[PDB]
Amino acid sequence: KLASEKWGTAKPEVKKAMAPLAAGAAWGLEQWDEIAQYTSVMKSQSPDKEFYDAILCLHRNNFKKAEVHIFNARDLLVTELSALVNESYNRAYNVVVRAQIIAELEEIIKYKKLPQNSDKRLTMRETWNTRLLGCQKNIDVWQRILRVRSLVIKPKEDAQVRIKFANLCRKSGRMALAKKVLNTLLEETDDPDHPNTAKASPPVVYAQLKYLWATGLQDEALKQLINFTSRMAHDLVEDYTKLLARCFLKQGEWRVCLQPKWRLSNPDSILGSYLLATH
Amino acid sequence: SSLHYASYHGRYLICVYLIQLGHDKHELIKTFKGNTCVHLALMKGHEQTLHLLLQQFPRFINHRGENGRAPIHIACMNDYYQCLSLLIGVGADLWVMDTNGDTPLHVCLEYGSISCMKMLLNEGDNVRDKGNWKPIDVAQTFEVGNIYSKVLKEV
Amino acid sequence: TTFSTLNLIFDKLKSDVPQERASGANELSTTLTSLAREVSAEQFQRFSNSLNNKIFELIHGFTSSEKIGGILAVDTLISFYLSTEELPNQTSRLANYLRVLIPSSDIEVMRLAANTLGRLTVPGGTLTSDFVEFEVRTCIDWLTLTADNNSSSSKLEYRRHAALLIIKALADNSPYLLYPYVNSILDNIWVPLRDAKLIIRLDAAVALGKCLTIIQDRDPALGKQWFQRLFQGCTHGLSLNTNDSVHATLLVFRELLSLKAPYLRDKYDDIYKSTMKYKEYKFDVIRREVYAILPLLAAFDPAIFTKKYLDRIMVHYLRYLKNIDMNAANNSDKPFILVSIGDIAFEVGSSISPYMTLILDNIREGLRTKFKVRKQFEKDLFYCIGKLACALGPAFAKHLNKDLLNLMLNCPMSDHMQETLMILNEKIPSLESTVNSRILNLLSISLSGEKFIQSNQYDFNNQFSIEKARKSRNQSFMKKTGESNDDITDAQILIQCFKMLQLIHHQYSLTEFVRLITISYIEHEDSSVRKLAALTSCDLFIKDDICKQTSVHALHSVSEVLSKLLMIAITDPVAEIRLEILQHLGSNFDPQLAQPDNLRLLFMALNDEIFGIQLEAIKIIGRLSSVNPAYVVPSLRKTLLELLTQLKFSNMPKKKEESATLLCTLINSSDEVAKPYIDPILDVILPKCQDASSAVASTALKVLG
Repeated sequence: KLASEKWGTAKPEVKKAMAPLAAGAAWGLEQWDEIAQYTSVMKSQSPDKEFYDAILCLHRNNFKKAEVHIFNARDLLVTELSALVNESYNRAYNVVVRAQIIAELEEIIKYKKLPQNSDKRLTMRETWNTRLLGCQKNIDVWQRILRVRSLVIKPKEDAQVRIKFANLCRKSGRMALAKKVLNTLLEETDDPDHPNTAKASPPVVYAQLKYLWATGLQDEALKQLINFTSRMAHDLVEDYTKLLARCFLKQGEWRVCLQPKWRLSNPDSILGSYLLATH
Repeated sequence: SSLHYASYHGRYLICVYLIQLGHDKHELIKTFKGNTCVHLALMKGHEQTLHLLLQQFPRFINHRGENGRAPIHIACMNDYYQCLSLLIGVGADLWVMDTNGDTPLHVCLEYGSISCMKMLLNEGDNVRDKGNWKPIDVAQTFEVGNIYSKVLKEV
Repeated sequence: TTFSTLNLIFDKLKSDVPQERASGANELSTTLTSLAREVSAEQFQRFSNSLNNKIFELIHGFTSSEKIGGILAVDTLISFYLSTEELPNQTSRLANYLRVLIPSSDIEVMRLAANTLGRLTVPGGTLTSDFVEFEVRTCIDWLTLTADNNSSSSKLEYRRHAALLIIKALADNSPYLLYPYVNSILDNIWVPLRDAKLIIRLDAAVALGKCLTIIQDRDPALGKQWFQRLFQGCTHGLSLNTNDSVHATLLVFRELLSLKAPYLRDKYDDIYKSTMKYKEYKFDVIRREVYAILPLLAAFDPAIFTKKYLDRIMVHYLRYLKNIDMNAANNSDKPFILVSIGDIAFEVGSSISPYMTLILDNIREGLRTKFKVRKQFEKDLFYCIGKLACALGPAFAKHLNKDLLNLMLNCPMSDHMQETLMILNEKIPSLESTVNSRILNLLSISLSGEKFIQSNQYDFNNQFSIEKARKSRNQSFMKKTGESNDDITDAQILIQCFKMLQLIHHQYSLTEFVRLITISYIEHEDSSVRKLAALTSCDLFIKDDICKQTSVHALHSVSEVLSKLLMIAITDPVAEIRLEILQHLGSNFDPQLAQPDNLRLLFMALNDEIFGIQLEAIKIIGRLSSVNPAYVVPSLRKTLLELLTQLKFSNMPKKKEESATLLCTLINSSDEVAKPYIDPILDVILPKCQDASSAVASTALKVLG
């Protein structure tokens, strides 16, 4: 909506104040299509729009639109850090190394162009996605896979690389849980949702459930654990992890419902209900 | 391929076929010549294929290829059937130009296709080439007069 | 052998014209120690470069074959042998090479004083080694020396250009290094100003305004230099023009005003209103070009038309016959014209009247009938003037061609086709780019079915040796892009022609077929006329060994049909297999075999043994690892091209024969150079293809490590 204000500001200078917003709205706002007018009402010249010039090889077919931004990038970034860049030396490790995660990712959406089709191709990519898990696991998973997981298909590719990253969001503050689970409780697939179609993933449901003490709801949970001890506890691939987040919710859901109770007489029948929780 | 192949049998249930297969619309691989949906079909002529293609594939803008001529100069390259009434049933914007800057009138008059100012004046001097050559100067530059005399009719 | 039986075969002449036995037996004696100025243990070239090289100070040759080995001696001790620029190349190229140079035989000044040009080795110690020992030879050589020594002019002039590539590209390596840029230009410009070489004195003052403006200074230093531009521009008053031969002195000032100089805008107007006389005045062959080069960069529009009119007032009036060494002297690129070409460079077409290239358009259908008794067609400046433009539409620009089309056709001529293709491009009516291309010259024309076999259908006029009509006919068939023409009429007038028109003899034409036949064709989808015939055609590259060099030409069709391959190879397939044990026979060339088609081979999957015919050559190497010293020259390169193919073989480990070849490729990770590390990559492209290097984590990790 700023787009007309976001220009209504510019004019040379404020085109550097269209930067951090729309360089994140160019990919930011689902569509790459704001790069069209963006890449030429902002930089062809910065390292930022030289890396971003490449992506229209991805989004067409003509590799030159990636190309000299292997070699641009391989220089834009030995350059940026050469002098003191170490691994625990804090001012590395995380911008310069995200600006290098630019570089050894030229060869990587170019494999979902190069190798085709049925191949180790998913398992290699699985791999490109376990081998990405690396150098450790956190925060800014998104300036990165915001544009990287545009690797031919989004939670329908792997909702379990996410919403473990929406367990990073879950666990982070709800700007990082909510906005996510505003289009990741969309799944990307599945009415308010059906008590059978969200039978899609009890895990999206535990992305909705840990979320339903964020959403406060105890008695809909508790309804959903009641829908997980009557109707997946009747459902006796997804059916083996079930006991791993299902008695785990006859504790950690049953936990801060036992909160006025807790002693002597108040876990009595809530002894199991406790029984299964662990035994 | 395994989809841009039936673009070259333009067939339009072979295209209702590779629906169940649904590849991306305007071929998923656009060919690196920018032989897209019709930019491939219009570069090979096939309307029956430019009607089920606006239907499938009508997508966003489209593009340059990297030929610099979108498909509405590759349609003149195989004179695509009813592409005068199709680029009109699609908003094809009208400019649109080949590699000069000239709109493909000031391509098809350097042809002098009398046709390709026949569908052309049916669209409705004022197209100019890399160096400001009026349609009118790139038909006086080929002496291409069956277009210059259909550029007198248009003054 | 003791590169000294191949460095004595260049030392001394060992005929009337070596240098061809000096570029084979310093190009088969320097790319064989393989090493640099780091072989001293090169005193095995390099004393038989200091013995070369005295037998390069004594003879030099009287043809320059101890001079071109003199320049292939010291071009194999400046850059190849690497530690060169100040210890044994400023000692022994001023001890070769200045000792050879007081005298010069045949142009030692461009052989060994203009080698002392391209050493580029220290621009101040080349400014007291080569400018304080070259200003003693340029200075008792501006004048000759011992009149033999009568070539010290020669050795003026190509030495004075040449320490002015060392006031250029060493003292540009310092674009302020002051030669005395103003003062010794007065000498130089008075003491080869005579009638010596008057055309090589100039290039050292085309060096010292183009090395005084690199010294940009063009306002207080080419204005300290505007008298000695205003002694060179007076040198006509000053020396008349019959005293001290004023011709190429009147060709430096007028050549650096046109460049810069703060004087060309003040001299148009000054030394045009000198030489518009001096061109028209004696007619001189040096006073075409005292004029020529001033209006050529005076053109801007201020430099009046009193620039355009006099090279049209020498065109009309001093007879067109003025190309005058004499009144007829070979019908050619008239010498005004050889001024107004960089002048019409420099102006758009449809703006001058186009009657400034139609007074010339009658002197060239005049000229089209002129060289008919001479060359029998010159047209080379009609084409540099035809850049200009095309004008008019095709009002003139429909006729300024049917004429030139009849120019390069009737008697025996071609090579104008090498200039008539660039303007054939810029045209927005393609029109005669499509008309010249149905001439095709001899017999070969469109429309065909039976009777292609003659190719002795020749055009006469000035009759033929059919060898000049060899490379003067195949030069239409060499320029072409695979635009249009038929398979029957191009491929079968040319399956008729190209099979024989290659043999006899070499590749003259065949550099067009395999090129403009997979540029022209396939697809080509059922022509069973062109399946088992593109097979007939592919099986002239079995003996592409008609010459074992132009087999590089099938190595370039082998780094060429890498596309056309599979759908002319599933109805081969036993004569491929044969064309396969041909990659397996040859590529013989690039040490010994398999390489240029390495990846071209391994496409032929969904076929045969391809896995195994390549498995046996794999181990057959393994046991050559070479390093097994059993490779003495090339197997290292086959092992490793080997190997380089195995990278591209990308398929099977024959697990028990990938780890065991990897059980040498880590012994090989010891000794020699940049070889055995190409050798794990070339495996590791097909990683150990398990999902991990079983056990090679660590055995990579201490090789990594």
